[PDB]
Amino acid sequence: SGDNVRSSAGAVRDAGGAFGKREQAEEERYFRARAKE
Amino acid sequence: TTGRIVAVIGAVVDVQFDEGLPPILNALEVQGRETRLVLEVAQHLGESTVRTIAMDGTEGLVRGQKVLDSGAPIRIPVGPETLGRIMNVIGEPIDERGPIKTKQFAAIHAEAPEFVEMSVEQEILVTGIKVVDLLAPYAKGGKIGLFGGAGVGKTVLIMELINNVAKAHGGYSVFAGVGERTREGNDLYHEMIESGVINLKDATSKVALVYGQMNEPPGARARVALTGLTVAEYFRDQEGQDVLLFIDNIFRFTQAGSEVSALLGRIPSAVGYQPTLATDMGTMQERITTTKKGSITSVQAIYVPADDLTDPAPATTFAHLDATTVLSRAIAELGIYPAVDPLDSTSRIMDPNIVGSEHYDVARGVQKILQDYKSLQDIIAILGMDELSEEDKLTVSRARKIQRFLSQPFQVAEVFTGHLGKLVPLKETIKGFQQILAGEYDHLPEQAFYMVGPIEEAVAKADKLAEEH
Amino acid sequence: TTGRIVAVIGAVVDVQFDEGLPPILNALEVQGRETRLVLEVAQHLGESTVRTIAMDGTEGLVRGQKVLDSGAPIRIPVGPETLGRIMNVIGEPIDERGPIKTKQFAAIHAEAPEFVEMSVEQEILVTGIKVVDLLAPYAKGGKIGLFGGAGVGKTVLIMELINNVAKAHGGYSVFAGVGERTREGNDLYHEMIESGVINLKDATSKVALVYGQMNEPPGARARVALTGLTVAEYFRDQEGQDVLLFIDNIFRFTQAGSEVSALLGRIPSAVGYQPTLATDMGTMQERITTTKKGSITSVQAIYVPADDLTDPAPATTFAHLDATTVLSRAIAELGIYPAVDPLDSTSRIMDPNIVGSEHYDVARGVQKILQDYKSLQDIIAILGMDELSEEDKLTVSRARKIQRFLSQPFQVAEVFTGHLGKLVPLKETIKGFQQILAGEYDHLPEQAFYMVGPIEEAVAKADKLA
Amino acid sequence: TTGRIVAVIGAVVDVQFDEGLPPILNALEVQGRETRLVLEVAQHLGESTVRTIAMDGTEGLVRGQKVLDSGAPIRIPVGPETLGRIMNVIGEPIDERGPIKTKQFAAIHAEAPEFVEMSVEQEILVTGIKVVDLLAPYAKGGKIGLFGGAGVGKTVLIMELINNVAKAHGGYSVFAGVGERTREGNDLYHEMIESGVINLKDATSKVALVYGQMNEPPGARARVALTGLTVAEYFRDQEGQDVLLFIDNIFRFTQAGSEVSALLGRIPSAVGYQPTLATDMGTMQERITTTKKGSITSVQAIYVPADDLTDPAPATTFAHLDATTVLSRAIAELGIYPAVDPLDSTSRIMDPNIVGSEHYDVARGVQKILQDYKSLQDIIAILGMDELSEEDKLTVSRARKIQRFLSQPFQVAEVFTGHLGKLVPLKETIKGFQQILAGEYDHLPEQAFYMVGPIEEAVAKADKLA
Amino acid sequence: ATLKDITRRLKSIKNIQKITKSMKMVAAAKLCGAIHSSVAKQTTSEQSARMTAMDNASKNASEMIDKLTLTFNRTRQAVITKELIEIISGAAAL
Amino acid sequence: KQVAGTMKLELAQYREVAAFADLDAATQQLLSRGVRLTELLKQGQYSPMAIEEQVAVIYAGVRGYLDKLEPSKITKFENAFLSHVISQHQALLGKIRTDGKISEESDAKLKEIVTNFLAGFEA
Ligand SMILES: Nc1ncnc2c1ncn2[C@@H]1O[C@H](COP(=O)(O)OP(=O)(O)NP(=O)(O)O)[C@@H](O)[C@H]1O
Ligand SMILES: Nc1ncnc2c1ncn2[C@@H]1O[C@H](COP(=O)(O)OP(=O)(O)NP(=O)(O)O)[C@@H](O)[C@H]1O
Ligand SMILES: [Mg+2]
Ligand SMILES: [Mg+2]
Repeated sequence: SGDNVRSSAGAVRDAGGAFGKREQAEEERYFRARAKE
Repeated sequence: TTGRIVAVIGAVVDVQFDEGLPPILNALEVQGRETRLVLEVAQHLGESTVRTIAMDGTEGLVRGQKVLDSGAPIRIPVGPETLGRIMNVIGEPIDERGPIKTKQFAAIHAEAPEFVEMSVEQEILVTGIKVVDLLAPYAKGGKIGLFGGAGVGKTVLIMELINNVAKAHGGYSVFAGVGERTREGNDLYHEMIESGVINLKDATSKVALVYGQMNEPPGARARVALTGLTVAEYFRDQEGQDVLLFIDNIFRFTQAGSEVSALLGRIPSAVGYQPTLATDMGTMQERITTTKKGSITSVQAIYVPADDLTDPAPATTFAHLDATTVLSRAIAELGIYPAVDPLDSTSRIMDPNIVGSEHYDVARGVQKILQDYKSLQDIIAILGMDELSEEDKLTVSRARKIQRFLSQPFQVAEVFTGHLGKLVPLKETIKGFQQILAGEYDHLPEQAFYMVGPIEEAVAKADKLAEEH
Repeated sequence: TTGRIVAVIGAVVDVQFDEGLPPILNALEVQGRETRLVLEVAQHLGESTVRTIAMDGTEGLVRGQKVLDSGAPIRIPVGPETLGRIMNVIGEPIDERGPIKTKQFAAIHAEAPEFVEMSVEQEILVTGIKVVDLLAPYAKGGKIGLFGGAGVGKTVLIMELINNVAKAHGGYSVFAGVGERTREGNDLYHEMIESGVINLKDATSKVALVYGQMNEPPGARARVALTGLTVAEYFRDQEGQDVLLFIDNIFRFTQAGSEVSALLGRIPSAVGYQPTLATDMGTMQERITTTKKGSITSVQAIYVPADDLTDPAPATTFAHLDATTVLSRAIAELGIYPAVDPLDSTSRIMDPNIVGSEHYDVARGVQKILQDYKSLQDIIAILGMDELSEEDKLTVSRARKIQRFLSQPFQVAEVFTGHLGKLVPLKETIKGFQQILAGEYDHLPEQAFYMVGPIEEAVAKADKLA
Repeated sequence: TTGRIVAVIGAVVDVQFDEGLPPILNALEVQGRETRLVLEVAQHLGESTVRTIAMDGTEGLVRGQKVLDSGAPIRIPVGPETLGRIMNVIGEPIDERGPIKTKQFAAIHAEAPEFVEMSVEQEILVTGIKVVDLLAPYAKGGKIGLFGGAGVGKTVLIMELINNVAKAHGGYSVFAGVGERTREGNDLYHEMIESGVINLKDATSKVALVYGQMNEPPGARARVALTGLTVAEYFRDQEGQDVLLFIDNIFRFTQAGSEVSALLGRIPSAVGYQPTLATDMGTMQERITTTKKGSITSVQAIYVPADDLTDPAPATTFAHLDATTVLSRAIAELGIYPAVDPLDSTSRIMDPNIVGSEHYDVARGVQKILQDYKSLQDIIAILGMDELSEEDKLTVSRARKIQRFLSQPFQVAEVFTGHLGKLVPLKETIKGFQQILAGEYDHLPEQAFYMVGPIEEAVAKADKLA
Repeated sequence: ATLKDITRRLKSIKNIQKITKSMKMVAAAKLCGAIHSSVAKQTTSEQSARMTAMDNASKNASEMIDKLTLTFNRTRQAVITKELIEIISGAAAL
Repeated sequence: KQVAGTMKLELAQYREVAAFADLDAATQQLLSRGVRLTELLKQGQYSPMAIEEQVAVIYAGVRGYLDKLEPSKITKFENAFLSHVISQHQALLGKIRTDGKISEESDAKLKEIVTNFLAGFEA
């Protein structure tokens, strides 16, 4: 039962989405910063 | 002694003997055929008639046709001269390279090594696969099980295990094709010929081939597993030498038998499998093991119908393994290879007093953060990435990285990924995950850890990633 | 030669012959009986014994009873004098109007047209039903199947199709009642005599009726379809006319087959059915077809036991259809009639090169917005519609007006809808939807598109609502 | 007549009788064994051969071993001297207190009372236990489903009932341990002795024990419910009493049935149960009703498979129930005893035409106030129990007084509770709660109603505690 | 229907159900329906709405679970029934 | 293989973005190729394309040159375009096949056509 949501569809694509979207910008957000450092 | 065929229904043929009745498990030669046709005595129906499963097609048999009892079970050629040669189910050579002039033949049927014969030694076997060696390490001379639904990576994974461990093996290795694709047999053969693990001009060949693929009637697929096992048996005993045994899909040993059960007159059991499913698998597995005479490092590929691990066939196969690497469509689907499940792959030596405390803690540390991350999969499935305390959303961010760092390019999978297969040393693997769990690389983007070798390339790639932006 | 019954189990009767063994399909007549009792030879058991199937009850039979070999399968009357009459499995009239004096007779068993007799002509058959007309048009000379669960809409639809199509039809029709409600034949019969498609005085009748309702034993219900089928074949071939063949529930033909298969000594297939479900069915459906010699527009009502479309029966029926109209209880329960599934009904005629690109482009517009609304139903049930984008809400809204605009009041159902029947033209249906999609009516309330004919009546009803 | 065992396949045995053949259900005695091995007839295979189900192991049996036809089915000792004693499946005492000296004997297989022997009056069997008698009355001659695992007051409610019914109805009780665990069977025996219901000295025992241990074969475990049934029948047809029959785990009776069925090679019905499910349940359940002479009410503990109420077993069992006593840990924790759920336990007889309009409106009022209070729980905790209108503050209070007044000290608890048990007459309970609902006792503290008997002890307990 | 799938949606919706009920309380203590919706297109309220929203959401999931479980058992019974008939057809074919 | 480069995972990776569809311009882009390529993949029956014709159009999409076009317009465009290459530029296609490869001069002559043709199309 740990991650049943994700082990399906409807709300999974969402969790999948928000997820990737987040870490998507974040990383770019972290990306240029790498340059700074 | 000569017998006559009295009934032919599929792979099941009835032969009646007037003289003497051959004992069960005895091989019978069907006379009058342009290709040796072996019939294995399966039962004694009574009234001097035995029932047998054909080791080939029955297309053409005639009621009354003669059948010569060879006196014993299927005996095949064993010994060093098999190395480099592709063998049949009944010992026939199928490489068109002529006969296999062997000086000894063993019966593919034999008793399993006694209990007093068991070995209790366990030495981790390093494979270069981070996930494997991290979470569920294989062990020297142990029984390795590779589970997986259709096309998730059983065949590619077992291939990597041969390109990694077999090529650098100081000894012989047996490979048995059990009801798979003949095309894969081609691939493996010519690819072993390239790497030089097989030599066609001399005697340096270090792997023996046994095949009985899909195009083959069940009867054959129902015994080849035992054939290949016999060849590796000789290498384990008559030498003691280290032997590696690769069987691509032992599941075809149980389906084979599931395809002839009824015709052997057997009420079907749960899920249609044979009632004898677990014990047939038992008198078959127990034979594939390390004794005090020598050691077998077996790697079996196990199919999982419709992806259901609870299916009788696979669920009965687990206890026969000392290390299991489970593949997951879900994981493969997230483009992570090998598609190994971190939460369902286990190993007997995964003990702190065998791999040390450092190795163990990190492994469980990986598994835990990955289980916690599954718990947040739900919570964030309705809320979004902006509700988790800075503490939780932090682990989510590490889960992703640890998840991605478990993936790894295979030398054998170049043609697929398009990248250069890497090979990771154990220590570099622990360090690798020890540091990520530490929080060190929380400033690096996840993608930096996806498909790489040691933890370094990660930073390096991460850099190549910073400059490109 | 004389045959004798050696065993009786329900509707399977083993008859042993001492001389001259009747071939398979041959129709045997049981002797010593009040009314004609036919047995159909199904197999040769060996030992000069044949296993047959009764076309009527087998009560009263006694082992040793004599059975005669007619020397031919079940032959029924075919020809113009069948029109306006009602006949049973074995062609006997059951309308209390005396013998049916036809010249020719025909075996109810025959081989299907050969591959060289096949027709490839596709030409829509507009029905006045927006959902069918729109998404899965029926084809003249085509095989239309109407799947539906217990009480969902098959009958009413077949009736409407007889109203909107049969009447404006220039030719002969054949209605085959198979395993359904007898009082329905009663209904049909009297509705036809009214409208006049059946005439009991002048010989102008245009409908031939074959019946073997749910009151009949398995052997009958298992062959009635072939009878109605055979009566349709005469009109098609031996007269070269455009023949309409309605069959209310061909599923009964299969169901029946299962009851007897049991008794025939056949190991059962999946779900208890007979092994021969597929073939048995094929050898029949294949005869229900248009050839080069003539046409047959067949409309078959198909029962879905336990509302399970995967059931071997219906499942196996789709491949035999040129057009499918799938009815849904969930849709019916939302009060949408006809409960046609916009996303599970198909037509080989839904091809732009055939119905035009304007028609095809709208059809796909509708199946796209509904499809997209359907994929949102997961979110709507848990987080309501406040969690949907502005874009989403828009489709949801248009889907709901499209769903409702898909309903329609049929004449044959006025009593349950409380609305006067409606017959919508094709262009009017294309138009009505092109508009709802283009957002042209995004200002009208849902309830305005529900149970109406053209789009114009969607607007009228809107004002009334104010 | 003597037979010879010709077939033994597990708990199934086929015996051949050369001359006189023993009818179905007739017990046969195996000859040549230490203990007694009974074989109950089940089928007449033909060829003077009969098939049977053994009531105990079949190891040792040999083909040819002699077997004796006992002339009738399994007969057991019936009458007063069975009370306090623990009887085996076939009638043998297993409490080692020697023989069961009875002058009477009866067959475990007896047709249910005929239609005329039926009671047409719906009377309520007063238990003296408030919740039961007020919210889910036990239909006299009716079956009641006892819901609740273990550690919820089951063994206490069972005996108390034994006590009450004895004190207020003179009828005895029998306990049929169907598929009991030898361990709990032992525990129950002594727990009863130390409770008074059983006396190993003076004939004051109110219950007869009958056991069907799990280690006992499916044949054995299937008949016990009947053995114990036959025992109870004596006290109803012979002493005109209103007996009480306890079947702990009616489920394991059912299951016992399927196993017999399978062993006999019969084809299972849906979900693997026996085809005979309903009849196996019919023949037995129907022997429990009110007869002109007296009546037998039975409390049968029920196990819902996979928590699925629709599973055949229970669903076949719910056809025979008139009430359900639901025990709840949630209730047991709050210290409320008996832990009978006042809202999940129910009765068919809880109808005006049956329990009187008065009694009805009271039970209903209590059910609705609890329902009202159970909802409030949210608001009370979150929105704070400070903004509760007058009508909202009384409900919670009264409900609590009711809820606790639903607790009752059992006479069988005296041994440990150190508190005189109470047996409340139906009259006292109705008025008690009838008033509480009015508000007549709102000027009293909660603990006043907790653990008491008639409403009187509520006020008396209130003053003392001030 | 498939036991594997139903079991997946039940777990998944039982989870959602738990999380939504938890949010209803937090809200109570303190997505908010069509609150942010209205003002944009044009606290007390905010929390009000959030309480309400999760509430309904909580019920809507339970009513969904209640329906999946029935389908669970129906389908659970069916699978057993199927497995058995298969088991016997083979035996009666011997 | 060239233009089909890594469009596949990219498309399947567009699906990852498909669950959303105030998007950030960036991801709005991942969701911008996938919606474009998709239309470019749709096709008519009984009218197969030479592997060279397919590369020509797939090229127009994969090289981002149609990212600022209205999806629903893509299909109408493939038609016009193709009929153009197949008409005026027989030789261009004539190469790509012969060398089954997009050479430098061919990657250029194609960027020349899609971008200008496309614009004349969005006139
Ligand atoms: N390590 C890998 N890297 C990339 N792709 C992989 C990898 N392993 C498997 N695949 C992909 O999955 C495909 C086939 O997997 P394969 O190893 O043959 O599966 P399998 O488990 O043997 N399936 P099967 O035996 O048919 O049930 C390959 O063609 C690849 O596309
Ligand atoms: N077009 C319709 N308009 C209104 N109500 C309809 C319509 N179609 C079906 N119904 C309703 O559903 C009922 C019965 O439908 P009916 O035509 O008999 O279904 P069926 O498919 O023939 N089912 P059955 O023969 O029992 O398997 C009618 O009484 C109506 O209430
Ligand atoms: Mg493979
Ligand atoms: Mg109907």
